[PDB]
Amino acid sequence: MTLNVGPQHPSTHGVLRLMVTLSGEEVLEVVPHIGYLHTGFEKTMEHRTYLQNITYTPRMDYLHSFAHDLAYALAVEKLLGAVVPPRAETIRVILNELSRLASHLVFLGTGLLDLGALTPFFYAFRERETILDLFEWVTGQRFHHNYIRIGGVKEDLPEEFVPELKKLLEVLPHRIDEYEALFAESPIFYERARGVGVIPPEVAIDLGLTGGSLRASGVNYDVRKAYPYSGYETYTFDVPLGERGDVFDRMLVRIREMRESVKIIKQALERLEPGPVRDPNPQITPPPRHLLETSMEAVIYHFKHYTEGFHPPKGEVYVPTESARGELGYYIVSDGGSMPYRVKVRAPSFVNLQSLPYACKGEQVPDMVAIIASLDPVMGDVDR
Amino acid sequence: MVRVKVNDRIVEVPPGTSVMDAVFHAGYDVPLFCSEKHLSPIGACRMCLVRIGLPIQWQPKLAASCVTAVADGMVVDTLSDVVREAQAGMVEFTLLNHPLDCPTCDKGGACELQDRTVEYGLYEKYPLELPVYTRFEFTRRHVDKHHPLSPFVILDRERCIHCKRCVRYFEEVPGDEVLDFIERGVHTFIGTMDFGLPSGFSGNITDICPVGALLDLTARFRARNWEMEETPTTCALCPVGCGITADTRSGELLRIRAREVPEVNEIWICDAGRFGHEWADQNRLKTPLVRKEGRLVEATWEEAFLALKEGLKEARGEEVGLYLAHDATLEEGLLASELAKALKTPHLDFQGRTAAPASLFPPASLEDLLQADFALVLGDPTEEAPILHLRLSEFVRDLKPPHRYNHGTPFADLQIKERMPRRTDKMALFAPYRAPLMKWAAIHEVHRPGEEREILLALLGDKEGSEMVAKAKEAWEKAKNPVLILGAGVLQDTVAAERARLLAERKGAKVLAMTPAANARGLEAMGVLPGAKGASWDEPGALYAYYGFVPPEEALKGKRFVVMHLSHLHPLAERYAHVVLPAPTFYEKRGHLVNLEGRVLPLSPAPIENGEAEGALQVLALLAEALGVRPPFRLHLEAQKALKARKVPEAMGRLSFRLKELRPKERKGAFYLRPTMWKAHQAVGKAQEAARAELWAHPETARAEALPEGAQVAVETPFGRVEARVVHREDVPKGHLYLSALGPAAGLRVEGRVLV
Amino acid sequence: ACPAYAIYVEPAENDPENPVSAGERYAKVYEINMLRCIFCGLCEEACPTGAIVLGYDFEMADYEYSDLVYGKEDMLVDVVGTKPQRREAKRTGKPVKVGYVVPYVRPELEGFKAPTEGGK
Amino acid sequence: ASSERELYEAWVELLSWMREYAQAKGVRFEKEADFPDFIYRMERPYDLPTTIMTASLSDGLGEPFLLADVSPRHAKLKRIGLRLPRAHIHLHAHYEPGKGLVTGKIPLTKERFFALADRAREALAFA
Amino acid sequence: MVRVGMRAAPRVSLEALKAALGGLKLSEAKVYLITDWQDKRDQARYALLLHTGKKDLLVPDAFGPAFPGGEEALSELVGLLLAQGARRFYEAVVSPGEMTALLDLPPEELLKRVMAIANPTDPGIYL
Amino acid sequence: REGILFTTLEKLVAWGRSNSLWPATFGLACCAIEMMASTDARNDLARFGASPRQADVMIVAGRLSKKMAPVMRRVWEQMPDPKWVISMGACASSGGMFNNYAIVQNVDSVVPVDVYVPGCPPRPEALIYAVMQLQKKVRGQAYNERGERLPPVAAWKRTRG
Amino acid sequence: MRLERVLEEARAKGYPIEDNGLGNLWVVLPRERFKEEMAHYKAMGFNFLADIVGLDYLTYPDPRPERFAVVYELVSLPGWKDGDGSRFFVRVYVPEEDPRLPTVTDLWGSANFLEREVYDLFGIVFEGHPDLRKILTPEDLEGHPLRKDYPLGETPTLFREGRYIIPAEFRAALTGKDPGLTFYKGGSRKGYRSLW
Ligand code: SF4
Ligand code: SF4
Ligand code: SF4
Ligand code: SF4
Ligand code: SF4
Ligand code: FES
Repeated sequence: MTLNVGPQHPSTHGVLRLMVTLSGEEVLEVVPHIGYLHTGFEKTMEHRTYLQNITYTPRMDYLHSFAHDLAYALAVEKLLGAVVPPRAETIRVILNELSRLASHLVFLGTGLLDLGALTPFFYAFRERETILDLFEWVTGQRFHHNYIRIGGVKEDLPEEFVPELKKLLEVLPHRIDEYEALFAESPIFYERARGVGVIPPEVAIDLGLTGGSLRASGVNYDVRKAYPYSGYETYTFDVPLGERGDVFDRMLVRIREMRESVKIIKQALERLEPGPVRDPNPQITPPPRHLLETSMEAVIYHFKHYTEGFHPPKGEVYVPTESARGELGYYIVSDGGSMPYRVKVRAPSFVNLQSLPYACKGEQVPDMVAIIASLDPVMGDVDR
Repeated sequence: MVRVKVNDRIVEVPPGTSVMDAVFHAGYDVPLFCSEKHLSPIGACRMCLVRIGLPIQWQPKLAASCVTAVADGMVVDTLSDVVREAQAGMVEFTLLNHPLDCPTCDKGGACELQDRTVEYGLYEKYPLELPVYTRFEFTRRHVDKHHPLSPFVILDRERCIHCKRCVRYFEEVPGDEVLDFIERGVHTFIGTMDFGLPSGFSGNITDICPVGALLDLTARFRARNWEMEETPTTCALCPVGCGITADTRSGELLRIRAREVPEVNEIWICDAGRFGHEWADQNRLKTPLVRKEGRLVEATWEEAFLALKEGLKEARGEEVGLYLAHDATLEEGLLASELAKALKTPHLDFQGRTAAPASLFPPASLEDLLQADFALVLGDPTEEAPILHLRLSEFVRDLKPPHRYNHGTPFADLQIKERMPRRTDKMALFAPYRAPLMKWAAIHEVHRPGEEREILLALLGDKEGSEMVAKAKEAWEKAKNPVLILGAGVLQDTVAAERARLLAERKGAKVLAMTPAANARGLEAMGVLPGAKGASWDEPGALYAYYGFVPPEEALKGKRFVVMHLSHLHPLAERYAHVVLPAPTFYEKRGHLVNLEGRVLPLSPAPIENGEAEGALQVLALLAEALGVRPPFRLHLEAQKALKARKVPEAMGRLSFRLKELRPKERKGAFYLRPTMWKAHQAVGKAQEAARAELWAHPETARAEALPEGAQVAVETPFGRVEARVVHREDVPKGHLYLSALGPAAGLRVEGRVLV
Repeated sequence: ACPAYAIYVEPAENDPENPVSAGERYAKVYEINMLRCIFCGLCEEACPTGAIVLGYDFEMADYEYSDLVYGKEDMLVDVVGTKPQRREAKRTGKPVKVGYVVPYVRPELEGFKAPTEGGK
Repeated sequence: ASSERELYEAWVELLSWMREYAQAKGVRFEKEADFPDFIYRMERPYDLPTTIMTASLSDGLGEPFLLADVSPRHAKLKRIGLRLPRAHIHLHAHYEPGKGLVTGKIPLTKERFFALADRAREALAFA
Repeated sequence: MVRVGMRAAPRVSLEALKAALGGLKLSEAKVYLITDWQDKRDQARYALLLHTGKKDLLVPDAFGPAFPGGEEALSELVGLLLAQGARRFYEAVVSPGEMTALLDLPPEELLKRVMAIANPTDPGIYL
Repeated sequence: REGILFTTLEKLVAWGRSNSLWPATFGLACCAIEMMASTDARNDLARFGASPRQADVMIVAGRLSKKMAPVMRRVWEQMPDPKWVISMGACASSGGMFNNYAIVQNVDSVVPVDVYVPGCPPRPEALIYAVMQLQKKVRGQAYNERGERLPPVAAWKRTRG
Repeated sequence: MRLERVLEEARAKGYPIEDNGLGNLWVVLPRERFKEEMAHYKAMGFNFLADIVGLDYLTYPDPRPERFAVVYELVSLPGWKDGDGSRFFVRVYVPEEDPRLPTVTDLWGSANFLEREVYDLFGIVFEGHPDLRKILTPEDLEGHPLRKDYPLGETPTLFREGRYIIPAEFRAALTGKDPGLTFYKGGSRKGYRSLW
């Protein structure tokens, strides 16, 4: 029976196509087939200003978008040698981690539904709604928020964001525990997930499975730790880990990651005092809007910046970052033009997938669904 | 070559080099306002300032790299902290009094100020200090704004940075000081007491201005610089075929600009070329018409092909006339030629065909006219072949083609000094009136129509000319390598043309032949001229005809079947024509032309709104079906195969083609048609008044025919009836009437009358 | 500024007698293809006069593609509604109620009237 | 001081006078420029009595014979000036409180201005 | 690549196309309909490029309701592609200005541009 | 019989359908996750089927890749007949911000669109507006800007084939 | 420490070394030594194969040795047996008229999909691969999309009355080989970098 699990049906999530080579109730090998979401950013973006690209960055991993935003912003800033303000950096860690909580909330919502049953999608959705309301409050958008800038960030935080982040930072510890309460003591799930989904660290390394589905099999590698960037270097930081990589452990690890993320939120929230928000170098940052009515240089630079944009030095650059899906980063070749010569995006979700024909090899069929949800893909990242 | 080192790199570079050019030649850069390609550098805006060494021995004060000569083994510094600081400084001085118009400015995306400011400006002082754009916190210079200088040109005195580029240009290149600065200090400004902006070259200053002070009124407030689809093409309005750029956005022609092509036109266009674009996107015919009930009806291409099969069903193949446009593509000329080979016919011709083929004479290159020892001129360069005026302005000042750098043409040519002295002894000019250029012609003479032939005879030496013509003879004698320039009167009269051909053959001397037809020499070269029987473009000879222009009414009158392929709709056709069809302008065409210098030029198509228009290639191909013949060409590419087989060179290649045959025609002197720059089909919009017809007569004979100084007189020519303001001129020969030949009908002598 | 190239502006010259904007220049056409539009607000952010500023309406779902390319006169501060909303409210004659409320409107939107909070 | 405000009000005043001389003689007046600090003022507040920075009187040919301007709301050493094109003629109006609008120590009345404008038209104006 | 037909003349073009296809089986061919303007099919014009895979064929913009009796011609065109077993229909959107220039380009270039821009489409909309 | 030909009966069934409008979601990109919000608030809709067979309304939510088009084609064809198509977001409706080789520049190419819903992503409540549209559209209560009343089902208008 | 042992090895064998002061480091091996040297690289202790990034330099303002160039990213995981944290790029240039290159599939199974992508988007064929099938671009897509000679494939954005925009004719932004809209570009617009 080479069973053909289709592109979008039946609930093989996110438009993947799977040729499950399978006789009986097991799984021989799944021959994965992708490419159904291929939008072609790496080409499109060669045709957009470095500013213009910041609208295309959130759009690939749309769950943890700000990791895209962060990675790209950073690689460019590096390449043009820009200096990001501390409060902007702090906000960027807050947003990154908040967007992470959003993404994770989604991952376990879908996971619990995928095999097993319906109810807990909703509570995760409630907390996610409080997070999305936070994002709307600060960026005016739910996601794909055009906020981060090569200098820094688009504008400052409104009065109302701080109070609301606390509210969710208050319920979440009790809240994350409630999700945990159901799961860690897994009723059926234990006899459903504990055995399934085999991950040898050596093959994870051989096939290159980086993304936090790696630490669930007992390899300790986090980009916020191993290659620190935005001042994660300076936080009280716990990295959850798994024993032997199954479905269950992956699944709980990310839940621990949620309270630790919340602890980073609280921690960063503590260290935040008033100041400016983006690198004032006019080559890098469009002028203050108020003096467009006074200065010649202002107007010239405004016009120029928003039409042509800016030209970074000839050079190639890359910086690594941590998403809720793993190693993410932008490989930016600039030719000294207003638009990048080329942007190849290192897609965590793309390399992470070489280990599914491995992962679900010999597993069950009902489980072959669960074992997919447990690997947490996002296809925008994959196809791309 | 002189050995120079700029920053980290070394360059070979010829001795008279501008330091600026040696800079850019090394692949570096430096702010540039006052200096301009083909203009005298004068360290004026003082932007180009760099450092120079001469042994490590640095000079005390900075060299303007634009006005500094280069010396052997010289060093040039452009990136030093102190240099960049100084550059930023001059930029700040320039920005000091400026208006604040970028969003609302037509100079939009491409402003030498905007770009230089964003390149070199705000030097890095030493952290995330909060810095200031602007130091000066006082009131700016405020003057007159948005002031029309001419129907074609608008002036903002606030934007002007007082580089010298426009005034400099006016004195040096066209030679009409219709522009200069007024007061002094910071109060200085551009104005004119010659109000019209008289020169027919006035619009180039719009291109030159590093800022938006001088802008192009015909294209004011249309789209922003980036927003246009820009179609590089060549201008088919006359035989010199300047490079242009046809800006169109959403199907309509916004703006024509100069395309630099140093071999022929340099960085310059003529006013008629550039502002005379009003009509091409304006009022034009978008469907085929047929005659049904004594009148015309809008029809399918199909129904008109039925009509076309029908009208030619009864027709024998030698009764058909084949007639093309003065601007017809080499592909169109060639396919028409091959189809009339196939379909045996004695009469095919083109609109500006001259009694004597421009092929009689060896084509001369422009730079040949730079190198020549003498220039003998008969005809008017300004009106017949307009930018020739400007190359003769180079010729006269002894200028010669520059050494070619890595950034190409030099930015500050050390060779052009400001306010240059002009030789009057290098050329002799003979025109039917006192020509504009007669200023620079020591040997110069106002003759009358059809008198060319006798000057030319005098030059051959078969008789004795006036004081002037003997001086001219003698100077062309002593001329070691002269060029002979010949107009309509020369080329439109067999004998004159032959004497030219003769004189210019005897002394090995090339010719620049100004045809009333643009693609004349190439269309000749594709073999489109009348045959034995000989109905010519203006002759009512054929029984059935195809016409790519609008003929004398005396030609149409009589014919059995007539089919016209136009762009706009003519009144002369709805009373005489059986089938009309849409054609693209040259702006929107694709195909080749041959220069009066023998060079082949590309027409790319502009995304103008053609409607359902089609190139003549397709039309001819389709007209051959109703007649039985299957055509060799259909499309542009196959046309390229057959052209290439026909051995027409690569574009920018010269095509060598001589010819020894004349078709003479008597010329009936009552009225002369003054060859004019402005073309008849161009009088729309602001080109409305400028392309007006004129009738010139000597005030005495004017008085005799009762013709007052301001009057719009009705005139009839065999070429149709035209109204013309009446201008009195004392350099015009008595007893003649010059009527503006706003077509390629120029230089013809005709019967006619001033109707009342 | 537009990454989706969704904004078409045909420009124009102010009439001295009866002016439109504060310069010598104003916008003869302003079209935005909502279907092309990605909603960055890079347009607003690029805008020098604080002319173009994204609003509050979301009830713009409509049946026809070309009904979705909004013009200037559908976007001015005085207008209350989206296209299908307003069109329903005319074909009904029952006034528009937007399905939203805000604590207040931004300083940049000044003049834009909305249902707010308990400010009303 | 708040002399600034009375200055802008007086500037409006001078503009009014220009408009009048314009209609009177059947010779063109032109509003040349508005305030960047109004145009490019976005949400930012604007209290000034008009939004107009630069104006002129042009002849038949549109070449101005008289020019007049006031400082932007935000500039140091605020003045209102007059200039006669081509004639090298520059005048500086201040405002002394209680007295009125003055050029240095000399009062600038409407009349003085009308005379200056007529001399201007008759001399300088081409048509 | 071959080029047949002429711009804006529906019935002649249809008759010629019918002539040129023959007994060719189209099961592995790809059919590209080149048009300007996504939304309005009512005033649309259509050109067609057929990539058979063993050779290519161009028709200019002679099809659609834009020209008289043109709609019935486009409809019968698509019907006829469908009968020979053509399945894969694509829609390509060009600027009106492009349409003339596009078909005057050399075969290879025009074909790569067309395959790059073309959108998979239901054959039914042209019926 | 398609819901038609008694003034009482057709209106009755037409409400039946409009209020019953049974979305069959066809998720693509981020737009699909923006419809998973819509699932929460919902109240004629959000029971699925999910299986195409069982549903009238097809919701195209996300960028539709060119390689993905023939698939969505059959899913639409493999729906029962009285069926409607909602097009969600810029990528679907027009080509969106990705104007290129990869993506269908209007989904209306492959499936007959009933209702379009702009935004990137559109707020969920806009999609409610669109299903109220389509609700009230199949009631035959819907008009365009030209003055015309709109048909209950588009794809009662394409030629199948 | 494992990185030092790589650079020290490359200097002796005449392998050129690229460095930007941003903290990114390359090592370019010739085609010959590539397969074996990199085998030695996994053998050198390199756990993880991060990337295969294909580059088409056709439109890059300066020339490079060959048109296409591929970069592999080799690492040794820091939380493993004895992980340095040593990560680095290995670049290999590839001829235009010869899109060959050995897979490291034997070595890393990471090499499996990534090398396939680089095959799909650029014409580059990877030797010894278990399966080189087209990955991303539509089945019937002809050619290789992300290489510069291949059209981005834009469609006009559409407005009301005959009004269109052609993005590529609308673009304000300039590329590296773009002149700009004045006579030339100098300064910041020929490339800029702030100094920290
Ligand atoms: S001249 Fe140049 S700098 Fe001045 S307003 Fe115009 S575009 Fe701006
Ligand atoms: S008007 Fe323009 S070209 Fe003439 S001097 Fe002023 S800035 Fe130079
Ligand atoms: S000189 Fe002749 S070819 Fe040049 S722009 Fe003028 S009319 Fe055209
Ligand atoms: S929000 Fe503005 S800049 Fe962004 S896509 Fe829409 S119109 Fe363009
Ligand atoms: S319209 Fe925006 S939110 Fe929807 S799929 Fe496209 S990028 Fe994602
Ligand atoms: S001083 Fe003007 S460029 Fe040399």
